[PDB]
Amino acid sequence: SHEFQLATAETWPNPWPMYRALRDHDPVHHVVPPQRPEYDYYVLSRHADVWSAARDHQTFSSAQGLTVNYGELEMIGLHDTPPMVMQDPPVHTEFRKLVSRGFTPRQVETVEPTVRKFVVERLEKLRANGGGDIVTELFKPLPSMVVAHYLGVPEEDWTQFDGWTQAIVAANAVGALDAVGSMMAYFTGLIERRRTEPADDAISHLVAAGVGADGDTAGTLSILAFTFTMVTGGNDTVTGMLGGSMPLLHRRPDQRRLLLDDPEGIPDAVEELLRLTSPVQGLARTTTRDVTIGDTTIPAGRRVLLLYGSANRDERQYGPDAAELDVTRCPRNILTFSHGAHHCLGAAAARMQCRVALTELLARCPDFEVAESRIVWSGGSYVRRPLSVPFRVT
Amino acid sequence: SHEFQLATAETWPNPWPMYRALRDHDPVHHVVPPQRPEYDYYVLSRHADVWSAARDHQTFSSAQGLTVNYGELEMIGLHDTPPMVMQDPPVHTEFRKLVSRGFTPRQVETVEPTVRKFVVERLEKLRANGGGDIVTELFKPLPSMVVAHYLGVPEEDWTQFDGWTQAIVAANAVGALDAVGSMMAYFTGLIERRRTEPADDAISHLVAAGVGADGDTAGTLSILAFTFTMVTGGNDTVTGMLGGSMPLLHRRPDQRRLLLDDPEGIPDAVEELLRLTSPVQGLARTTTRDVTIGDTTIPAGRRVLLLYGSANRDERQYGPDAAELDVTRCPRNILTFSHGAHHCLGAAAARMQCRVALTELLARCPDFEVAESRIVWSGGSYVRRPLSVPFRVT
Ligand code: HEM
Ligand code: HEM
Repeated sequence: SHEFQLATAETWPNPWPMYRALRDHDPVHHVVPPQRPEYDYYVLSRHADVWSAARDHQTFSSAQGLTVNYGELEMIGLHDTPPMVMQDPPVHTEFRKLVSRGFTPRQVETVEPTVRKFVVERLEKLRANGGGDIVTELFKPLPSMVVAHYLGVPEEDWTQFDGWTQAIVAANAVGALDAVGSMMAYFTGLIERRRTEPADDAISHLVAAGVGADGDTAGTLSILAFTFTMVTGGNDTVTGMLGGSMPLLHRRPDQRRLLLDDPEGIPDAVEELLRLTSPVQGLARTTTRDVTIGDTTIPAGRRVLLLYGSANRDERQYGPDAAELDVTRCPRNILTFSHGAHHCLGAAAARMQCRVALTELLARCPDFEVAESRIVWSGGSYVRRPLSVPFRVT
Repeated sequence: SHEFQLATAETWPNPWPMYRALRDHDPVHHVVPPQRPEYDYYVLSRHADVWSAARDHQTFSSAQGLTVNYGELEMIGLHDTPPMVMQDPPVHTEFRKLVSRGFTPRQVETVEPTVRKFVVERLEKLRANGGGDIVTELFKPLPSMVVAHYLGVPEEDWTQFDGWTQAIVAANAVGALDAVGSMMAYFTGLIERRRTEPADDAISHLVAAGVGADGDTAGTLSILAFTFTMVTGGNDTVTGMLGGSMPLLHRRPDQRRLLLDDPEGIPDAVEELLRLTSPVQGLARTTTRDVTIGDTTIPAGRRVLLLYGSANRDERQYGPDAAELDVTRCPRNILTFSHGAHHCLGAAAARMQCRVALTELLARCPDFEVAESRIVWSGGSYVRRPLSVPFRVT
């Protein structure tokens, strides 16, 4: 189909033709669901429009939620302590300033050796076995460890924390009461501990800055909400980047050759893989005013889907070859991590995971096979990530 | 309709004819959903069968959930720390023994004066106004205060705790992430405090008995799960009892007269109101073996709905007048609180709330009007409770 529809597990394999039809024939596309026309919304598919809209938080607000479902906030129960990703400036600004103290080059650097050691252990296990499911074995557990690091979870607690993570990621994707309860409970204790034993992580930084101090329960709640944002934001996305890169690399031995011969080209290659996988394929905003983009006026009060995945594939920005892998492309202004106020805090951490995984795949498992038709994609309309990528090595 | 269907807001007004058709023509009724026949289940509608099945936890297990939906436990996320209501003996037995220490006559007696003071304040406010919505004003907030008492929540925290309660009750009925997180967070702190400042409540008793002691995180989790059981079990049910009693009393001035002339008959009247309102109208079990009841064999591995609401209206147990209010009936072996291992821990607390509310309604607002067709019932197929009961007083 070339007709717009929110993605499902069955339609994630190849949304690209549908994106191209939108970019070419209806860049400001009005969706009116036949069964509930009251839930109409708009879709932005071009790079220029998505880039500008992401930046313009004034006009395009995050404060009513990030899906095209108008009942979202009440449906999930996120009105009273909205996560930072559903806050507009100025509310968003102070908390983002404080938490950013846990997202410096230091925090990416300190976990890199742990990432590499884990990637190596799992890839060697897969190699010895002639392959296996690289998602369950590596691409799923890896990002959970990195989120744990950023939350200052002691290494000894990583296995327990991963249990909760996986339940929440599954429930969030498209149902995790024990996990959401156990986690919010665990973090209550960790926050308390960080009052007297602060480290360099984001939770320690929030506590040290006085968030939740002197009976400010709302502050403590904001820290807890941040842990949920981290778990829901830093896991399935990374798995989508890592798993989604596999067929792209497999089908382009010329591109693998470039990186085998020049491993120093791997950071640039990571940008290209991020552009093409765009794990967050789209997120919504709500218009605060009527806004005209080209020949269409979007009314105030409607949801607008920013199709990062299409923006990243826009021939107007990247050329007629936008749909193809070119590891030397050095794409700029990618929308994989959005743009503006909410630009992904974990961008450096995601880039580091991609770099280490790609480096070790080429070094340890260079003769590998992926069957694209055997990939199983997760349900859910916003994030594109595989549940399984069968993987064979010789 | 007289054809079996799970109840909705629209069908809660009058399920009784449908129950009677089941009792008379298909007491062991096989439901095969046309759209998903793989989700077939059975319904028990007679008192004798429901009484025996509730008692026989061996044959009729709670461990797979309490609804007729086979995916229930994973859908809600309650596998890893199953609540006590979804535990079978022997697992269920120790925890129930420990927590029962917080459900003695002492705990009902200590909160009664607070209940009465609140009922009085709200009824006087309604009287002064010539009526209003007795659900929002009284029948909703009251049971939340009583659950707070049983959880050892300090009175100063009751307003905050009610906020979370209402979100969870709405989400549980048929979506409360901030509430479920804030509550599980709050209780983590309260449990910690009870380690050194124990009171006579159920949480204090669990902590004093060593549940969660010495790094036993699973124990602490069980206490947290119990708070959720309490919030989901002790609120909408009581509101259903109180609100559901209103039309029954209104339409029977002879029955009100009996209690105006003999207020000492009110405890017995409460049993009759519990029988007719049966707020938990049904809950499911799973068969562990093939079981024959009359001419029908229920296979092992299927859900069986125990229709407490029909059992309570069974002419075979209560007589041809089973459908009618008789405050002097003194019904015995009611199934309002089930029967056997899981018999409602809050039965005494529910009975006390009914008694106080009924006593004060007759004393303060005896000339009152309820329009049954104006009552709005909550969605959800298991608990029958109004969201609104318009109420007028002269
Ligand atoms: C390839 C992997 C990732 C992708 C594609 C991705 C994508 C995004 C996007 C698109 C946003 C902005 C959302 C919007 O437009 O409304 C965002 C925000 C965010 N991301 Fe990521 N993310 C990734 C990995 C991570 C990781 C690993 C972490 C944590 C270590 C993380 C933490 C966050 C946080 C905390 C925000 C909220 C920032 C704010 O609202 O100010 N992300 N991410
Ligand atoms: C009219 C009001 C109430 C009704 C109709 C009701 C009904 C029930 C029923 C039918 C069960 C057994 C569930 C099953 O068959 O699987 C139960 C269990 C339970 N109820 Fe209630 N309940 C009411 C009020 C309360 C209150 C006020 C509290 C707390 C103060 C409470 C706490 C509990 C608990 C903790 C259990 C679990 C017992 C166990 O599984 O061992 N209930 N209730």
